[PDB]
Amino acid sequence: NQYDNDVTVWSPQGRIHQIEYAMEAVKQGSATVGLKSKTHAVLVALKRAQSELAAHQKKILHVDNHIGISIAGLTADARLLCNFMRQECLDSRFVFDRPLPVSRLVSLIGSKTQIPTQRYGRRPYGVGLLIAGYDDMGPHIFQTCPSANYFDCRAMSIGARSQSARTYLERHMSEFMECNLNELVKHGLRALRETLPAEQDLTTKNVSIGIVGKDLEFTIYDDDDVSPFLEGLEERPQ
Amino acid sequence: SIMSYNGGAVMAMKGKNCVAIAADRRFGIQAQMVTTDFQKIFPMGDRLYIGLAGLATDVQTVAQRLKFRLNLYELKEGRQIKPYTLMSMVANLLYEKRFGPYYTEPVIAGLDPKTFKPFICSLDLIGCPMVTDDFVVSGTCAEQMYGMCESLWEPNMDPDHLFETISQAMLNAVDRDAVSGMGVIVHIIEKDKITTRTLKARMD
Amino acid sequence: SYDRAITVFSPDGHLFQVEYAQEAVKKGSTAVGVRGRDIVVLGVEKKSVAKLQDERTVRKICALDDNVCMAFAGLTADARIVINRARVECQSHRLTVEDPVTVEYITRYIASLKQRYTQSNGRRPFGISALIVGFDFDGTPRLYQTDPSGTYHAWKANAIGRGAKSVREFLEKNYTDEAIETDDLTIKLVIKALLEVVQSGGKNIELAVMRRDQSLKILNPEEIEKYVAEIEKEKEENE
Amino acid sequence: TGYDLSASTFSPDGRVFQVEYAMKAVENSSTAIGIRCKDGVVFGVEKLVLSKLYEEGSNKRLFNVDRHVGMAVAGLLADARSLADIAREEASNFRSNFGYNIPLKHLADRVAMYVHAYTLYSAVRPFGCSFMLGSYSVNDGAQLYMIDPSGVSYGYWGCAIGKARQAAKTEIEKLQMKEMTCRDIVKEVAKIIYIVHDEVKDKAFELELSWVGELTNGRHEIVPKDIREEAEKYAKESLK
Amino acid sequence: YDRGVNTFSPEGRLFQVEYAIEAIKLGSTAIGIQTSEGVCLAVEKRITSPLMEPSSIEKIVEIDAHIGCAMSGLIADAKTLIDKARVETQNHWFTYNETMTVESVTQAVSNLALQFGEEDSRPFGVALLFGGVDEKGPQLFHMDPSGTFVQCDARAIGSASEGAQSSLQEVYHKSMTLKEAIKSSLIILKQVMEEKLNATNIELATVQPGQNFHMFTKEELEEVIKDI
Amino acid sequence: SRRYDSRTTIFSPEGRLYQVEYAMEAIGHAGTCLGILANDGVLLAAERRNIHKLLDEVFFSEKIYKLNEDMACSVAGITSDANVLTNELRLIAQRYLLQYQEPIPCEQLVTALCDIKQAYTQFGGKRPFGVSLLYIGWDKHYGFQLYQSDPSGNYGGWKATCIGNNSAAAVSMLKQDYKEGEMTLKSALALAIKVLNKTMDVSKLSAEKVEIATLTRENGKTVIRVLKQKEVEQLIKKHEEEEAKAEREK
Amino acid sequence: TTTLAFKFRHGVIVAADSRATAGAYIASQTVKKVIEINPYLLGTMAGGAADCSFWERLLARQCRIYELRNKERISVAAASKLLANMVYQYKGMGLSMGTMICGWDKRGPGLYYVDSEGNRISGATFSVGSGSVYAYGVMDRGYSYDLEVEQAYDLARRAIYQATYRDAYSGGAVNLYHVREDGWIRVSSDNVADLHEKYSG
Amino acid sequence: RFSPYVFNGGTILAIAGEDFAIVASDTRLSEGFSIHTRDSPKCYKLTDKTVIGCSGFHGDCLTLTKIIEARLKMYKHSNNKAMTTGAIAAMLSTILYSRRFFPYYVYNIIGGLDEEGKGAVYSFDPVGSYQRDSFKAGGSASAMLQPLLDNQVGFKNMQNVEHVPLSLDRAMRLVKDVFISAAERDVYTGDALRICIVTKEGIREETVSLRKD
Amino acid sequence: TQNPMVTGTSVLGVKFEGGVVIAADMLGSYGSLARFRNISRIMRVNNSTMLGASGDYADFQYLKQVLGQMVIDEELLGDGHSYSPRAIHSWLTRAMYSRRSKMNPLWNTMVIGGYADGESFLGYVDMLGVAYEAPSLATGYGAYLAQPLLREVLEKQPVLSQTEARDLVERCMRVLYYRDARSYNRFQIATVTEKGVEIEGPLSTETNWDIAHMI
Repeated sequence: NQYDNDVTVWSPQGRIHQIEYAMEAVKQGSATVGLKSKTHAVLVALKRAQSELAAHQKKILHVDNHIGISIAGLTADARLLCNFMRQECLDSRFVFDRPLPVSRLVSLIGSKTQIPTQRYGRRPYGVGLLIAGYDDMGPHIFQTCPSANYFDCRAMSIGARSQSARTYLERHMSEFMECNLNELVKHGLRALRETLPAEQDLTTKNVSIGIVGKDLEFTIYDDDDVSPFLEGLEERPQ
Repeated sequence: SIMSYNGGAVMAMKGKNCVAIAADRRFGIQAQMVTTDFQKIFPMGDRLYIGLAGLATDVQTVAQRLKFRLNLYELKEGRQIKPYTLMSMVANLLYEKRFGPYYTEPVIAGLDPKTFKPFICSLDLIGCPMVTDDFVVSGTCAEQMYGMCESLWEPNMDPDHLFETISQAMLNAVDRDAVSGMGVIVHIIEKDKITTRTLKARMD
Repeated sequence: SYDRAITVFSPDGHLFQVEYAQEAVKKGSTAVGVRGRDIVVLGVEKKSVAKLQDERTVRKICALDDNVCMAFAGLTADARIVINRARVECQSHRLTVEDPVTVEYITRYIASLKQRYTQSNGRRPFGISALIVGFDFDGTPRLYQTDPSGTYHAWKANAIGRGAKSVREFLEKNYTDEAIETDDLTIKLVIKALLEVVQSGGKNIELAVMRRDQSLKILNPEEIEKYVAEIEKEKEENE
Repeated sequence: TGYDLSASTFSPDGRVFQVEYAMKAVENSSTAIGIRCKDGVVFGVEKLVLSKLYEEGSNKRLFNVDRHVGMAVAGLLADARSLADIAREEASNFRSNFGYNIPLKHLADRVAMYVHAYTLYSAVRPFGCSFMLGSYSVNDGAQLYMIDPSGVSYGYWGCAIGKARQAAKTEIEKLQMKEMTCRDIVKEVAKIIYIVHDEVKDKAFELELSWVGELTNGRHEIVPKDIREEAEKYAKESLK
Repeated sequence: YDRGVNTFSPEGRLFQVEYAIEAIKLGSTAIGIQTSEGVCLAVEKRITSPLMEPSSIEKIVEIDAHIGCAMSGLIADAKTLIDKARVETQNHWFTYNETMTVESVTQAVSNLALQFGEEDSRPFGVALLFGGVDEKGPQLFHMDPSGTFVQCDARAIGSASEGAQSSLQEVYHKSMTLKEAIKSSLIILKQVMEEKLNATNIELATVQPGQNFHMFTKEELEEVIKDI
Repeated sequence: SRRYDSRTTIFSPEGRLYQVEYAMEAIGHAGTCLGILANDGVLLAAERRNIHKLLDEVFFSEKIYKLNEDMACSVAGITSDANVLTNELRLIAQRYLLQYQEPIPCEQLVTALCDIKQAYTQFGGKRPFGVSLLYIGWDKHYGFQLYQSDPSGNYGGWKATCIGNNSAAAVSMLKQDYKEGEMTLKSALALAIKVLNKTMDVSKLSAEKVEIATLTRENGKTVIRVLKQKEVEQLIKKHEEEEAKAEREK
Repeated sequence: TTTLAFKFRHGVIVAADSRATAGAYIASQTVKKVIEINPYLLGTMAGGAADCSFWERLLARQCRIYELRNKERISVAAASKLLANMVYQYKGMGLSMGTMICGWDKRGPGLYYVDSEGNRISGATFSVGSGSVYAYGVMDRGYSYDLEVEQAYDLARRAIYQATYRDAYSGGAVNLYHVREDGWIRVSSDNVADLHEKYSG
Repeated sequence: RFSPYVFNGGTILAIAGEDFAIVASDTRLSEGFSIHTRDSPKCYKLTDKTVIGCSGFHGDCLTLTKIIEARLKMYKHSNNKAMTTGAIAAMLSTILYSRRFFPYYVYNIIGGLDEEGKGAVYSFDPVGSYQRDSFKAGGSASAMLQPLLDNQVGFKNMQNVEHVPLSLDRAMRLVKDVFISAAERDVYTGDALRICIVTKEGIREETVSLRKD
Repeated sequence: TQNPMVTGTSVLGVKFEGGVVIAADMLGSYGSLARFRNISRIMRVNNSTMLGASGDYADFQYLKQVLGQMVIDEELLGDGHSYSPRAIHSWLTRAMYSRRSKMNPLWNTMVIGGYADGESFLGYVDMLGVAYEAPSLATGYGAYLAQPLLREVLEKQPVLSQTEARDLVERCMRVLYYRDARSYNRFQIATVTEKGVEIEGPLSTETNWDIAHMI
């Protein structure tokens, strides 16, 4: 246990336990699911409430006109990487007068989170970024980790009981290319409803959906314009 | 010039076993005197003085910076300072302000702290030392002071005629100068005592 | 450069070092102080002179300005840094806004200085607790106090040092406005309160008053004998 | 124990365990091999598909430092992208100051001193990466280098990094290496990957191949992979 | 007994910021309620001695002319956050000629809620309630030393924070009025404190769109006690 | 990185300091000094801790460090920890003279050192000074003055003092045989020979083991006097004569 | 450009013109030169328009923070001291600022005068501008400390009119403010062309 | 030596309507005695209700435009809303003063609707002062356009002339007439007249040709 | 740079149907001295964009060094992206403006021709950060001489073929050989298409001197 204190100290087995503890901090946040078609990229999030009178903590946040991210884990590491994220987008907008491609922006994040995972007295960033956007060659769904291993995926889910969320995806991943937005979105929120207890699903207070498209800027809906998407659903069987 | 802002004159002269130093008393701004008691000769230990001339700011400034370093030297060591040691000390202090220089020209006179051996030297405004055996002068009226001492100084002189030579050297040279005058004080020091006199000059 | 935190949180939810330095205040000598409506008073106790040595250097009551008076506890050296800092700030306030310094302003300067002196890294806290007494413009007499946490705090009567709660319990049953009526009765109030402190044989009591229109005037060691005489005369009427 | 905490303390027999721990952290990763023919260097990296886990083409461990210099990393992944950023940065300063392409002998030495520098202080940890360096030049030939986490850097004709290291290099020496052309070696490297790593450990695996040499005009690029497809066809002839 | 200030738990949470939430529990209680007509707010002073001057202990501190505050926890640690939040609203008006909104104040406050460290200290020990009226009507927010920022309809924190929140969910609805919410709050206060309710133990602060400031001089306080 | 720190800044769990109390007990060993004034003039008593017969003694000056033309000090503790302080305090007194062209009063010079000695106890974990020392001096405001110094940065005004642990019993003698303004400078000297006779356990008070330095006020010179070894011996024979005279009553 | 300010028994009267030029070209006729700082303080404009507009806006920032920390409005001598220290840091870099500070204080009326040259003086009457010298003569002939409210309005109103009639750079309209004990109050805003028909007969 | 400034030309016009705002500019970019191009508009749609014009040194015009476009996005990600018209004018004054001792050489006019649907025009100077006006004209031909709109829009120096509010269609032909007269006497006034009209429903653009000399 | 030592001269450029053609000569001059008779003043950026420049030549080798590195930096990523000709024109503008703001400019005048996505691009970059787009560009004395020839044809006929545009540049380069005092009869023509960037060799003009017999 004495070698499980600092980030610098290697293990005699060869596993730095501080990163392995930061993976547990991602699993405490609420679940969220992102996916993409050939022409669209939709990520759906789930909110929680601290109490009944308290409002629900928001998950999806706009970054640029095509890039928007989801969140899991801490909230200080959320806004600290968010301020770095908005900064880098408008810099290349100021310098090259073009939007950043999604892939090489995420490579800047893995370089950013690398230094506090190696030097002394610095925690890793407990964070669960799911990233969606357009470069010039279509939609992209990315996920990160506190170990800074970014993954070019097609559908993932991170947070609390995303174990069941992943299982729904591969038995419908072949359908996720030809279908358009009206059933692409409600394919995604059929995956959130198994990350839940069997008595509440989506009652217009805890779900948000962000869509980026070809002729579509990244748009976030919340609890009032989500209601057109929440119709046309079957209940959970038993 | 900047040297001719306040004016002044400092003369030192080596005798047989004693040394003498003298300066004027006038403090003024370019046409207008203010007072007749501006000190330009400062004691640095016993049987060893120093004189300063030029801009009156750097006269009062360097004489306090040199006194700052002198008391630290005489407390780290137990002895007093040798006259060669002070000349190297002043030449260091002027050369530090190599490009923002002090506008003054020091004159050092004194004896051996072991024997009766005298010592005279003068320095530039940036710190080039220059030792002689007869006399050193400094100030605005320099050329009048060279005409005196080249025609009046003798090698081996008792302290009486040394006083009479440096008196006639100052009273004839400073009265030829315009911006310097208003009295001359003369220090004549030797092995056993220090004699300080004030001369009767033209107060115009 | 010393990048190391000293004061962190405990598992029960407290700080170590703040509630760890207040015992050093509790091991200092006592000094009390009340306010009237015209004349404030404050008196230190436990002089404990060596009876053959100097005493003008062991002064525990000083002033920041011609309005504000000091009294503290704890250790000696930490007060000297705080006092000579606060003399600069109250004088630089007059270099700004031309008023004399209000007594509430200088207590916020000390408490904010002492708070960041615990918030920062590699820095021991102070171990003093000061009494700040002043009668500002409009002539309203008031007093404050500090704490090693850095909480400025206004009272009407204070007791610190070794035996603070006992003297505060003595003033707890002593809420009379009649004692704040006469000035010499208020001085006799403090002398009676400091008599409840350790031995207090008329020699270890150094009191000082301020009549709100004058600098601090220390009573001579003859009125201390005179006021202890009338306190003994007032105590003789118990029969 | 008691001496294995920092990277600045020696053991009472004369070594440093923090470097020793990070070496076998590289051992737990999958197999990446390398080999050179007489006019080129051929890279080969086994990549494991877990269940789906990515769009195919994600996070390929065959990096690209310079126009004529390539990587083949293994071990920890995030620090390997850090060393790629150091090596791209170092080759740019050689270009800017000296005006021509970086020799592979210097590029190995400048990186290995940088890897060495994190093994001396208690403030930072040693790297958990190991990799390869392949290049080709008509004035130099084909060179293949190798860097451990401790910082030892020298040459090979062939090497292997990963779990299968000693078991994977037994059949490398069985080949001929001098007389071969690298296009023959491209279908050779496919079977060494395909012989090792039975699917008892992991059912799904996938092969990358990088390739610099005389046919590629000195420039480094990936193989035509979906094109010509003679890796997997010739490798699955090892059925008996 | 000396571990890192910047180290995750083996379970996976944290070490020290978990203790910071425990430090709120030893502070006095406070109640703020957002109504559609305005924002009322309440606190207990916890008077120790009658020698102590009562008005020198404050909990409601103004930030701007239309934004109040409420603190519970370490006192002078909150005084650092108050002084910054006053300044950063003045940077907003003297660069934009508009008032900073109630949500966007706390965004600037909660940035250095978690910025403690060695280069570039300990985490803070106070929880805050921010009421105020802006273009979206009256608002009420709540923060913590862990930087977790959220909007609440009627949040109550302090030592008796658990029993306050349970009783408050019974008596709250969306269509409240102002004075109905004021006297309902002090009923919760006298249940959770130990001393008798008087003109010295508590204080209020009520901001309105009409009455644009919070304005609660004494002996209005005695007017409400005699009406309850 | 973190386990090698010594933590010489945290208070004690009793609620006091922890490292300064270890430092202040080093002063009581290895040195014994005192000073006494009651009228015009002031003395300082020293003691040779190492009195081996192969030393040079060619410094012709000792623990009495003449730091000014009006002041000097007597130090006891770690030996070369003083040489940092003596060179520093000598320059504080000299930069004052550069600023005002007036000699430094003896009070505020002591406050300048005690702010330096406190600054290592406040922050850093730097090892504090294991140095206590005395002060003698003349000024324009109070004349002859004595001051005790502490490693904690505390000081005070005194008229008879003590440093060594052997001199803790001298305080009991100094309460018994002190006066109020009758310091003829033989009565103050015969008292100092009487103190170091009983306190210093070296028998018969050899003249080489002790040292006396005085400061008398001249017309304007403030003569600092380090008296030689011959007149020490006749002062010892004077005190031995008074012991044989006073025992005639028994 | 012509401003003036004077204090008397019933507070302070501040008046100014409204013309801002550019060489020989007139930029505008409706420039509000009396910069309103607080409900209890007023500032003017002199020379550099953007220099006076910036630093007095920055001066209002410090006065608002001072009120929140001290629970008290700032004094008039305090605000003039803060402005003199900020402008002194840019001395010799070419700032044009000769404004005035007006307001009620606990010590009564308050009138100070701050330059970009570090000048900070109190006084009773002032006049700032290129046509300021035309305002000193007509005002000092008619000034008294014991004037009425309607009398002090017409003195300051014609004094601006006599300045703009002589000067070329001064003109436009005449703004007129009154500083009282509770706070300042706008009196009127008159055109010069309308005053010309009034003082013709 | 290297002089860092040069004059380019252009002329900007803005009119605050009752419920609209019209911003007009030419398209000539000249330097010295030569023509770089004949297609260079000075209109810039900042928001849906705000159009800025920038004249003077063209290198500072390209820089100052891109600074404002960043700070609009920095406002929105920090405040969840867009800036108003007066907030942009308050922000721009601090930006222009921020280089007080190495100034931009740029004349700025911001037109657009307020938060009540009325025309607001803010003029500027190269150091940072500003005010709200009904109509301003900036650029090289600024002196040939100010006194005419004083007669027409301002209704000054006319006896028994009523004060009718300027309609939209009457304001259109006022803009089209003044640039014809400006192109006759100014050498910097170019060919295409880009006219932007900001209403409560969007921004309309319109281009009218002038003489090509 | 305060004093340009070795300078270039006028650079021409004009769009056509599906490409941009840019020509410049091959002379570096030191004052009136034609010192370096054989240098290249056109840099071939990677596949779709292209750069020529005037002004100081030592500053041109500096920007040749920097832009050459940045193109390699994106190709090593290999993500399937590239710099558009507009992005390089946007990058190079900020490079000039930041350089002149420190009172230490780069004495150049640069012309960027590009063809991407079926769109011909032609951009101008000044030393003072002045930048725009035009269907025909000219630097130096070519803006006084060849620029009236360019705008006359383009205002008559807006579009041009490749052979019409290539012949029209050779006429303008002929005129610049007569009237410019610091020109040279050896130039090279560079042309972008959808097929890539191609640079022609050291071409020359054919002068006419029949008016010399007329006294």
